[PDB]
Amino acid sequence: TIQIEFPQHSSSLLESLNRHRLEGKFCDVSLLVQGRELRAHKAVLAAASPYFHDKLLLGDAPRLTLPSVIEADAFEGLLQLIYSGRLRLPLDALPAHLLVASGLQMWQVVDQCSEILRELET
Amino acid sequence: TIQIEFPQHSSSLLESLNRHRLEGKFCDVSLLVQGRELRAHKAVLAAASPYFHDKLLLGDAPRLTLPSVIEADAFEGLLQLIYSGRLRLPLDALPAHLLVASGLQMWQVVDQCSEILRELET
Amino acid sequence: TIQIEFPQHSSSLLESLNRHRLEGKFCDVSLLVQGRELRAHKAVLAAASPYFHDKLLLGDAPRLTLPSVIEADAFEGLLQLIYSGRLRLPLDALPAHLLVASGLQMWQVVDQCSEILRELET
Amino acid sequence: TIQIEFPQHSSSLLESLNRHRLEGKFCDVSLLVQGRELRAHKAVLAAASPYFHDKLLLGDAPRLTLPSVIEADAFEGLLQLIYSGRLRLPLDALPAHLLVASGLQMWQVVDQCSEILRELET
Amino acid sequence: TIQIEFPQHSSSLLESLNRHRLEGKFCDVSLLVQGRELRAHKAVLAAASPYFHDKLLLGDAPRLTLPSVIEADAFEGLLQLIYSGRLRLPLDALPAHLLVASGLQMWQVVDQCSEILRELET
Amino acid sequence: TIQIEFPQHSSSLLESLNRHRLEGKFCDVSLLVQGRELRAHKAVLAAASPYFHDKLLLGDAPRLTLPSVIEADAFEGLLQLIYSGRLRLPLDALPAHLLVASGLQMWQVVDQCSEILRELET
Amino acid sequence: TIQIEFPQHSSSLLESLNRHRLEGKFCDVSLLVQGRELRAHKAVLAAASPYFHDKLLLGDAPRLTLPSVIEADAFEGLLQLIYSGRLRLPLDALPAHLLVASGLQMWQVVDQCSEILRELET
Amino acid sequence: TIQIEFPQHSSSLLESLNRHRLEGKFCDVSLLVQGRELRAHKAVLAAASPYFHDKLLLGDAPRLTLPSVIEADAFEGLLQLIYSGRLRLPLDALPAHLLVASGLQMWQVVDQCSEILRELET
Amino acid sequence: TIQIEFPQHSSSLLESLNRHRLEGKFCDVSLLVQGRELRAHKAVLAAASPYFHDKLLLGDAPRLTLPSVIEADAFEGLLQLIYSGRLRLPLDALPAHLLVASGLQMWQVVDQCSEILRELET
Amino acid sequence: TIQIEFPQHSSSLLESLNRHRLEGKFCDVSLLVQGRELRAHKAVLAAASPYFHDKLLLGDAPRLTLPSVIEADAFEGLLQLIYSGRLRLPLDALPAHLLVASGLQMWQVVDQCSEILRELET
Amino acid sequence: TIQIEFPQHSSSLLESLNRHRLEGKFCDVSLLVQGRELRAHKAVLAAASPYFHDKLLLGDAPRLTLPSVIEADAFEGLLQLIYSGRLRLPLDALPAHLLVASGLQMWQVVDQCSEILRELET
Amino acid sequence: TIQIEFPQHSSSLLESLNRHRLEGKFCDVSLLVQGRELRAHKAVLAAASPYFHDKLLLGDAPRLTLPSVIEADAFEGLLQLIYSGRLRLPLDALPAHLLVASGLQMWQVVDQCSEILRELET
Amino acid sequence: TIQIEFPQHSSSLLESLNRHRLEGKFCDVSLLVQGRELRAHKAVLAAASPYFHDKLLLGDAPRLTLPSVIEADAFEGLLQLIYSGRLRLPLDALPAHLLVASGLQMWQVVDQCSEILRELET
Amino acid sequence: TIQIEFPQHSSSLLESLNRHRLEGKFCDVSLLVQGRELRAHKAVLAAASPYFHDKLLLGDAPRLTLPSVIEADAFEGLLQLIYSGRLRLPLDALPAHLLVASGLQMWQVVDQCSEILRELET
Repeated sequence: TIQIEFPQHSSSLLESLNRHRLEGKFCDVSLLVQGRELRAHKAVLAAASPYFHDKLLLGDAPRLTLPSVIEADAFEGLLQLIYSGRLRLPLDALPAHLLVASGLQMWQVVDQCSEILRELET
Repeated sequence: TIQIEFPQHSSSLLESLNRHRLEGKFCDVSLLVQGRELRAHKAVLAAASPYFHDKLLLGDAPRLTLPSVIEADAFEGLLQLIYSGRLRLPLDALPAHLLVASGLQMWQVVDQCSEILRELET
Repeated sequence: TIQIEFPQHSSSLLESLNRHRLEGKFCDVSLLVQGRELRAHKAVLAAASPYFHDKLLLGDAPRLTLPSVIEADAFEGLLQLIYSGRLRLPLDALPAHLLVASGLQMWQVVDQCSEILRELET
Repeated sequence: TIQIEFPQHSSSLLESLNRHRLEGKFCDVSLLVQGRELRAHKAVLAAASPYFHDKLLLGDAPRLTLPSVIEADAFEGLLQLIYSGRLRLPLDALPAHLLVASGLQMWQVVDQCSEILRELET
Repeated sequence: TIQIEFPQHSSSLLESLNRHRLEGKFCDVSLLVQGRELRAHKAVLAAASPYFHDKLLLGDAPRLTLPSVIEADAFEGLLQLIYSGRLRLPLDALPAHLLVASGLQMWQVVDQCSEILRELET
Repeated sequence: TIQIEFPQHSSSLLESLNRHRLEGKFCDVSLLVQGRELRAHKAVLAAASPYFHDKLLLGDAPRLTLPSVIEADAFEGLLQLIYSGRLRLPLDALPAHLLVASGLQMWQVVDQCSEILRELET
Repeated sequence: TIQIEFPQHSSSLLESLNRHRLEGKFCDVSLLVQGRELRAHKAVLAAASPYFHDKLLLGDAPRLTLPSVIEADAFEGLLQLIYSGRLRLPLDALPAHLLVASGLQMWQVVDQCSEILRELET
Repeated sequence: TIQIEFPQHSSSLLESLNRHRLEGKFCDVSLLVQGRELRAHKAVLAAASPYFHDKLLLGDAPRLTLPSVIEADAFEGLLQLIYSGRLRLPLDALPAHLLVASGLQMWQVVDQCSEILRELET
Repeated sequence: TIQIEFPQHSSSLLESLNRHRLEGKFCDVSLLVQGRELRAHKAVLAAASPYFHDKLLLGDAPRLTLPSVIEADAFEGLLQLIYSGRLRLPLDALPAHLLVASGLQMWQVVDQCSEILRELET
Repeated sequence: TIQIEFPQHSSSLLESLNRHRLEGKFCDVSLLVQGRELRAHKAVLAAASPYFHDKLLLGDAPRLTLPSVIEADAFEGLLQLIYSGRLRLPLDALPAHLLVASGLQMWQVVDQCSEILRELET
Repeated sequence: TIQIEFPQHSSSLLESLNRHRLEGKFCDVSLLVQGRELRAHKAVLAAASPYFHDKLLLGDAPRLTLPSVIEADAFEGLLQLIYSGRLRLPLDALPAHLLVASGLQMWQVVDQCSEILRELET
Repeated sequence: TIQIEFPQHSSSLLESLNRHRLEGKFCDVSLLVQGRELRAHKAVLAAASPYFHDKLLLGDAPRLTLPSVIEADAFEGLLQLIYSGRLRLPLDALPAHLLVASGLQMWQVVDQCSEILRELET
Repeated sequence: TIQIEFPQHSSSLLESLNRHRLEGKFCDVSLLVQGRELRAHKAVLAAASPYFHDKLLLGDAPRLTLPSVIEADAFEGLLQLIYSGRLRLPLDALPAHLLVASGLQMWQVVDQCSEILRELET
Repeated sequence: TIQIEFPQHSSSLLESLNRHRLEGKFCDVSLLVQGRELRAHKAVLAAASPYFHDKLLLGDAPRLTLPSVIEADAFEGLLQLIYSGRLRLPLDALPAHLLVASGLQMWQVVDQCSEILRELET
């Protein structure tokens, strides 16, 4: 019996996924955030975000309008993180991003961001 | 046709429910937060919190263990707010509560807390 | 310390709960009135009616059949009031409803209905 | 600017994806292979296999019947690899799996399998 | 009404066209395989291979560079088969050729080659 | 050594090509016959007709207008024969079709048609 | 400025050419038609017939064997027409000549012959 | 018996021949005149000029160099006349052209040119 | 070895030949020019004129009738030149003589005559 | 009045004649000398030799066989002189050559040769 | 039948004729040779010498002057031979005499003399 | 000193002379005998007969008519004898011939004929 | 005018002449015939025979010796005839006499003698 | 024996004699008569006249001078008679002639003349 592992398979898959998202390829849902329309694929969002998970499980709408409180720019940063595992932002935007991240129930990211804010205050 | 309105009907009912929860009466769910057990009623929590609502809609467990990141004290303050509409806390504790509130999708409360924090910064 | 109040939180919550009851969501008790089955939530009924309160405290049955003397129409009107705060009925049906209200120990409602009946008599 | 990386994020997401495939949640395509019906999600298949990518891009059918030459068992093993990054199989089944893998255009895997077969030959 | 059929019409057309290719006449696409350039006609390749058909439908490039994993000798033998219906190769090269055929989705040929390999093993 | 032959393979490929011509897919030339525009594939026409063969060999025009003397209906019958090997026509139209065939240098068909006309005379 | 025109220059030149033909002078190509060998000049044939034009442009053979279907006598009549502009033939031989004319792509002549046949029919 | 005449057949044919000469198509002889090389077709020249007839009959050279006394410009004018039946030249160049015409033994043209020169003198 | 030269041998021989011609001795050809009969020797004419060489190689006729366009007097002057190397003529007859000279292809004489005409024009 | 002289005209004509001889062109008499047959032109011989002049005037035979006493080599040298004006020979052969010259009545040549013999004697 | 022959008849005739010539009787031609006048009979001279024969056949002059190169003494010796068949001369004069004989074409004697000269050189 | 004699020189000369007479060449006298005109050479006749010598000395007439008594046939026999040395005649004509011979003073011939006649008489 | 004729004058004169001859009177010539000397008168002989006349005009010799063939007796008989006009001879001597008469040119006598011999033969 | 007579022999001989005398041929004597010189032959005169006979036999002089009394004219007439036998004279001259006849002793003539004179006187 054989076991094969490709450590960078996942990273390549995520890069290609993000690329297609940018290319607008195979996107099946449109997200309206403060008037900004962003296309994405439902399965990845549901698998990545428990909020989106339940959202999809309960409602099969091709378009989802997010709460007005959710900032479009912060949402774009978290979407980039979702499709890259990386987040670059200005310091002053950390709270807003953090806030939205909490709304998406991303507790590992919330933990790290809270740790970073605490480190900054100290 | 006659019209009757009870402005304090809702407040009286909420107070009754709150006191019931306090005494442990008819509580049907137990919430574990960092080792702290807090009893509450599933219907009230689902009706008040979309997060709680979908969670219940998806899982009918008498006991729910919250993410370790959720602090017991902030959660207890938010629960008393849920069952009273009022929140009293120290200034320095405003962030933590806010974090938890965002996880529970209380967008009016999140807005108010963010505005207050911004006012404090100024 | 900050204090936040949302005057319409309770009313919106009661509207949502009423819709759920109609939608049959999370309803945990079935009320049989003269052969007619009407679904409702045990917690709401106990909180609203001291009669139901004690009844549930003593008996945890998913189905409750009320005495045959209780008219179905009065019961649905009172249920609409309980889950909406509103009651619309024909004048001649006021006594029956009143009677049922007394059985539910709604003394504010019983008082107001008696006053209205007295006004009609005068 | 801060940079956060979660090496086990992709693995966890893949696990969740596989679990969903198993439980039939959010599956949007049914694949018929030698009379065997297997549910899966179109986006993951397109992102993982260039063959699937093209197939879906050209045809949005909820059901896809693969060529009869594709074995159901080999296809299910490769699907497990797709959703886990691991493949365990009997030695004698390696060619068939390999064959299907070539049809799925998994060239890294094809390279590794050819190397392993060569090692067996030596 | 009359019906005329020419059984060898198709074969004569395929031989003439194959020779034209060998003569480099009317070839409209150039295939780069491991540094080797091979001229061919887009219509015949698209009509014969679904893989090539799809690639053409998606991209009208006069030059197509094939994946490095595709071996030049197997590809030239398979090109000879496509343009002649005949394939002569050494026994030990059968897997590689087979492999390429799978990438080109020649499933009848893949079946026949797998059967031949199986008989050889016995 | 193995030999594989597919008697119905070339015919099927031709059928696919004809279907494409019908639906307008991959057609690269437009033929003007008495004001009627007809789409077709240059390679098929050159391979099938030596007249059209040299015509294309000498002139790479996307549009070719045939002499006005060429009848549209006769040309459509001959094109159907070219892409199907079958011709259905009224008896009285046999001369015109024959005429066009000579211009297209279809000498087998011309032979058969001359034999048939002679048979008709007898 | 002066303008000189010789209306019978062309006719006299054609006469000289035909004279050379009958004497076999300067003929550079030999045409085999049903076993009959006929000498002729390549340039005149190419200039007069598009078929011959292309044939010569493609193949510079001193001898060209025509298809067996082409009748020798009809071909000699058409060659005489080519070299004189006049054609005298028996009525019953008109079809064959016409046929050959179509093969030689003399479309004005084909038109005239079809008109004459129609006139005979009427 | 029928007789068909196409008065402009010859002129169109001559036009085609001249056009081919211009392009260099089917030209079989190269004429060197005072160091200037001009391609042309042997048959047309022999048929048009008795001098060319004789010269060709006596010598089968692909290249013919004319006497140095023959001016190149007059020769191209006479060649265009040969292939068109028309001659345009400056008045003062009329003698030179005439001279060359005599060498080519075109006595009708010589007669007309002498007559025109005489008319100019008068 | 000795070398003897007779510079006037050729001139004396020419004189003798011309005298013989005048006396009609050994004359073997009769030239008809516009009805005028002139006797001469074929060999001298062929050696002097390339046209005569050609004509004799092509035709052994004791009598040759030249084209009517050739004037008898110009021909007699040119014959005198041929048999003497000297030509005296009136100026106005130079073209006609010149014309005839061109027909006889005496290009040195043509050169000289063209030079004299050009000098006269200047 | 003009007079034209060509000093090398005679020499060029005689070279052309001799070349024709060497080429066997236009020779009209055959001379048999000691079994060797040599072709030549009657007019040239008559003009050059008085003996031959008379011979031809009297007998128009295409073949003349001279008495054997005439040496073939001497005759060939004298004929070369006739057609060139030059004679190269060995000293010891001078008498024989002289003899033949006398038979042909070449009195200038005989005189020169006798004078040369006298110089040799001195 | 009788046959009479007179072998010395001819010799008597010859001697008589020679005597006549000597006395100057019946001589009908006078020959001028280098200023020496010698009388002779035309018939004998024509019968004996081809040269003289032709000369007379063409010119009936009572006096013939020979070329100055012909020596008078050699001619008189040769004339004596002509009228006697015998020649006596000095050795050194043999060439000159030979020469004259050749001019008169007395082949037999000319040859005899060449043999004698050859004998002398040997 | 050498002496050359040619025994058949005289006979050859006489035969040639007789032949020349037959062809009528150089005959200078015409003899009229009984109305028959016969051409001959005066010199031969004068040289052979003394009577002829005399007649010539006395009269230089181109024509001589002999006395009628001389028969033409005998004269022809004697003339052939004169020019040949041979005589063929019928026996009975010997006297007549003899008679003429006597008139011509042929005393040797008369002697021979008389001897032959005497032999006949004996 | 008177005319006198004496028929016998001539005969008497001839008698006197003959007598003088017999007497040797006035004889001026001596004739030697076969050794026999006979005197006679030159004038008579010349006047009677033309041959005599001629010979005498040619030679004034007092003695003439005749050819040996002339018989003395025949000569004397003919001489007596000359001087008498009468001839008596033996028959057998008629030829000899005839012979001499012919040599002497006596043609009247020759005619008569030939007639007499012929009469004898008949 | 034969006898031949020629009656006109004498007359022909005498006419020839007379004619020769006129021509002065063979005349050997000159007669001087009164200054007139007349040539004649001695033999004829001696034979005809006895006077002349005597004159000659006695004197052999080439010239004879007659007596002066003899008239020249009469002598010439008598000489004509001697050579003709005829005499024509005027009547009055008859005596003189007679006288001369007497001197010549012509007694027959004298007799005849006397008879004629007597006839005249009578």
